Amino acid sequence: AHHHHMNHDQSHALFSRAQQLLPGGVNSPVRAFKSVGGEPFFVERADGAYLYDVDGNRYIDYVGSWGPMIVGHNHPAVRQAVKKAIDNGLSFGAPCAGEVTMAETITRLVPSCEMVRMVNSGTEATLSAIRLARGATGRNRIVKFEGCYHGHGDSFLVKAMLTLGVPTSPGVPAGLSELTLTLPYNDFEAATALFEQQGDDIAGLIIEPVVGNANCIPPREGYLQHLRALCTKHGALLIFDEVMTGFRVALGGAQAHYGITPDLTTFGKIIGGGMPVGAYGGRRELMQQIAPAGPIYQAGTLSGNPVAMAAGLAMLELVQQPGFHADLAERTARLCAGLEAAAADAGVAVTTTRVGAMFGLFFTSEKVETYAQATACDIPAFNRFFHAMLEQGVFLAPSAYEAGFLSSAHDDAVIEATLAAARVAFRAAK
Amino acid sequence: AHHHHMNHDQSHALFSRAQQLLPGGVNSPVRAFKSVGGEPFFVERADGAYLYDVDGNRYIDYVGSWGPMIVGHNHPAVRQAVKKAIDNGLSFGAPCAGEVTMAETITRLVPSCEMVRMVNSGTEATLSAIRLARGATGRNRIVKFEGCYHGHGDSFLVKAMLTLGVPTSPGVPAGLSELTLTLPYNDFEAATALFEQQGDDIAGLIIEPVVGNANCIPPREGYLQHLRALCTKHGALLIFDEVMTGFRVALGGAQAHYGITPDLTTFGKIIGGGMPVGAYGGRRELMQQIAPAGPIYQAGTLSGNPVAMAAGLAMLELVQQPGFHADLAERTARLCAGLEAAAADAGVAVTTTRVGAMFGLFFTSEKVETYAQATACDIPAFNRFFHAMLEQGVFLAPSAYEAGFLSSAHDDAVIEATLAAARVAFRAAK
Ligand SMILES: Cc1ncc(COP(=O)(O)O)c(C=O)c1O
Ligand SMILES: Cc1ncc(COP(=O)(O)O)c(C=O)c1O
Repeated sequence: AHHHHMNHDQSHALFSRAQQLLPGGVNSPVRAFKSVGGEPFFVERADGAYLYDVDGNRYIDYVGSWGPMIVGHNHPAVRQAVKKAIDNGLSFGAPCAGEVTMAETITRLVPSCEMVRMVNSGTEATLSAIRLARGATGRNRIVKFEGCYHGHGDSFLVKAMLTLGVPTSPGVPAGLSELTLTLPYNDFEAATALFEQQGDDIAGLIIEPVVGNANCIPPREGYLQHLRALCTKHGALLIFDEVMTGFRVALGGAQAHYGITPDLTTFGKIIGGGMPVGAYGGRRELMQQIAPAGPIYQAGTLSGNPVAMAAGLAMLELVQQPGFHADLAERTARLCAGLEAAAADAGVAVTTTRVGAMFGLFFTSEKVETYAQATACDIPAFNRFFHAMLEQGVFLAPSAYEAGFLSSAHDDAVIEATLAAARVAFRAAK
Repeated sequence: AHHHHMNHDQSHALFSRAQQLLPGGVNSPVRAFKSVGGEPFFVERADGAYLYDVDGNRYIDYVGSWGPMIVGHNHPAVRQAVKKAIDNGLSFGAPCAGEVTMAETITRLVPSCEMVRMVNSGTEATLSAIRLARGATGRNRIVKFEGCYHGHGDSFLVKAMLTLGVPTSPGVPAGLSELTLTLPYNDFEAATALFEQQGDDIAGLIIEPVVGNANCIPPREGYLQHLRALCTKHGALLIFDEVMTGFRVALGGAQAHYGITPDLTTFGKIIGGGMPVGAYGGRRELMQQIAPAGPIYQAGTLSGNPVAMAAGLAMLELVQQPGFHADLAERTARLCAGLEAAAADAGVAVTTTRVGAMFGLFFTSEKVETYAQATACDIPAFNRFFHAMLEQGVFLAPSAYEAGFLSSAHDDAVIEATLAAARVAFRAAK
């Protein structure tokens, strides 16, 4: 780091300027560190397992740009593919071959998708998917789950006789909010009751098949199968939001891992290799409702752009190498076990969850299966642990409500260094 | 081209595969060529004034990837900036200095913006801006104009006692559609009447200050001033959608060119240098309603990403060079005059419009000021002209309802070659 005497002078100067120019000094709320306290650091560059801030501090990174960097940051094969594409021009406004190869790859790896449509973010993917579900079924109501996050389309900015939704943000019309119904994740009986009451009127049910936006909460055995059965029984479309789980929980996503066939899936993150890229897909007959094949309108001027296709295709090639996910799932297990041991040694109660290359650390003695258990955790203790880990050179997600991520750049020495850091940081946070 | 005996064999093979994998074979509807007939070509690369298709055919390009390429395709300064950024990693998930520099640049060049927020598309920018207008005013109704296009947020997918909106797409809830009111562009009296009837309930009025999505239709003298006066009188926010006009009509946008101060502006296209990038901005007090500074929620995982910031900043530097827009405005005038002369020589009635580096060609004898005049044009004659121009090696927007674009790569010989092409193509299309 620039100072020898965790100096954050350069980040502080940038953040002070940013606060005058961007709401909260950031372009996405979580970046402002308001959940953990303090000020964020500004990043100079990222490479392998590491972030390097503008003050010269290096952090082992378990955020991975929020999921895309499953092969680590700045992977040379992804960088080479991107550099090659840049020489052809950054955007065309017309089709390119990379869009066909991308569609071939997603549909082959996630066969519930016979057809896909690229967009520019997870927000665009999910707002398109629910419009497709409404337009294909002729119904208005959408079911989502408390603790899941799908982006900021207005129909998602809603909370719970008929349990009509109410907005969670100003600027979201009340009438529209009534059409979004919210269930508790992992609650079999609540899902059954809602479909018994109004299943005929539900266009679609959207879920993170493994929750990542209330920390990492895996589904109970049979739970996703239960939701699939309710949707099929009642004529609603099952929408898996695999923006985070896709290509990360398993090569074929959470739907492969748990053996579910959704009607629609949304994708993002890994499929863009680090660049802005979303997608939605499903059976051909359903997807042919989308313009210009059918009447349901959705468009995007920069969608399918060639640099993003090249970056995502390079990452998708890497994740298809034999044993990729088994390796990362073991590394994730190793990290979680080491965190539990480090916390036990310090006398701090924690538990962990994990599915493939995503994990959750929880400040509790309970095995977390529900949003209520995630929120009953010792949030101030997490906040102290986060800052103590930063001081040890490890960047965890700055929130008790965000899953963490392993990458193939987290080699044995990186994992061990993370555990050495946790051994001290749990004692700091006790 | 690969064949010596406009072969499109390679595009045809790609398009046939794409039709099985993407709705309509495309990731954005206009790309399917359904308005003009025939099949689109697939692009191999883009450079300067030219697109090169996968069959080896070169086209002088007046689409410019729909607006971003105001300095031409593959500009070496933009490419250098992007390559430098790629070496630092493609995405961080945390703030970078480029986001601060981008905000400084937009707010300096477009001073109605004291604060901005980056997003990933024009669709995200405008759906955020209308949520901000609703949340800041406590009102529900949004006014838009027939022929303007803002992206596919559900509140925009609407058509016209109280003139309650109705959806234009399945999947868009009827209740929500009633909150969007539609006026005719350039109609002073209709705007006055709507505010007299329900101005107290209008949160925001959004407009392309120069229409580009019904071909290029400039505002009548005083029209934008009239809308500004109505909004201020009634407490509604004036939202300029400058996704297309920003940095293109003038350095300071259409709002500088016509001397208007909107309450909110949306940006895109040029500000990303070819990469997926949108923004919205306005006065600080208003923008501080946006999370995490205020309660109005909007987020984006990949927003402000460093490669996109570097590409956009490189383009914004180029467009600040002395005389940039005056030069392109003259080139645009020269092209339009040459098109009029080529058409007159062929006995075909056309007129043109232009503002800065955007223009419209119309198959009519009328000076187009209204959507009704744009739609009264000879659309089949345009379609014949489009295909004849393709055959002459010129790619115009494949729609009678899209503005065209000049770039600094359209040198004198490029413009002259375009006119030589038009001299034959107007005769083909007569
Ligand atoms: C599962 C999931 N879906 C959707 C989103 C929204 O995606 P974006 O921020 O790219 O709009 C996120 C996180 O932001 C997510 O984790
Ligand atoms: C003025 C304007 N605003 C918004 C949009 C939508 O932007 P995007 O396709 O990036 O979502 C477009 C065109 O698509 C546009 O021309």
